[PDB]
Amino acid sequence: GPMEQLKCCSGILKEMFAKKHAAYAWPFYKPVDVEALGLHDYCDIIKHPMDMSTIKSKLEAREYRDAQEFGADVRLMFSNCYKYNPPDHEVVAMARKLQDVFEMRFAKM
Ligand SMILES: O=c1cc(N2CCOCC2)oc2c(-c3ccc4c(c3)OCCO4)csc12
Repeated sequence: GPMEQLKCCSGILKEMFAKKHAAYAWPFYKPVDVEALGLHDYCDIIKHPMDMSTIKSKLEAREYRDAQEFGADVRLMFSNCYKYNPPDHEVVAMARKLQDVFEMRFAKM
């Protein structure tokens, strides 16, 4: 059922926030801050920013109908990072490490 799916989405998001993953998860906790980080082209390139705290807020107000809408936002958060940055940049490697954790749990839901 859609309800149990979304309980499971909250548990996957919860694990993404856990200390175990903080070494590569920490950039994706909060919305990207273009002023504090000096990314003047960011809102030009990324038309739909996404982050873990926003996904948690959307979850906690059921904006997600099912697991697939949740997953689309998670992948959008990773896509933005892949789209915006050189593929060799540190933050891309970190997003990849976190996505491998997400996709494993998402597949086994
Ligand atoms: O796509 C991205 C591109 C980049 N950058 C910045 C540095 O390297 C060059 C370009 O930054 C981010 C971040 C991030 C980075 C640092 C933080 C942060 C968040 O939040 C808490 C304070 O420190 C998250 S996605 C992302």
